[PDB]
Amino acid sequence: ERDISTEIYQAGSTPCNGVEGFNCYFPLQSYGFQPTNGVGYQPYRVVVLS
Amino acid sequence: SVLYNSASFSTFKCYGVSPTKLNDLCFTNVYADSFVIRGDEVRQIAPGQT
Repeated sequence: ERDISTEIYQAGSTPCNGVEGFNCYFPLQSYGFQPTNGVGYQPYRVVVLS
Repeated sequence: SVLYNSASFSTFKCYGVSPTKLNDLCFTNVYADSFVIRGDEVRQIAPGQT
């Protein structure tokens, strides 16, 4: 399954109405990929075959 | 539920578990440590800062 639509997440009370305030956060979050990072933190590229 | 409704705070977050589901989780021997710092020093108060 795959999902594309992005909506501001609401945490418990304080409904947000698409403002991203308290208890409201953007659904996605970026990366910090750099070669200087640790070995585990390095990005790997995955090719699944089904 | 008695942590945010009456009055909000600067930053509320939890590590390794969502703070929303503190009810269902079941701890043991809970400690309580408290102090006062400068608001600028808040960023130093994190697991992985200095």
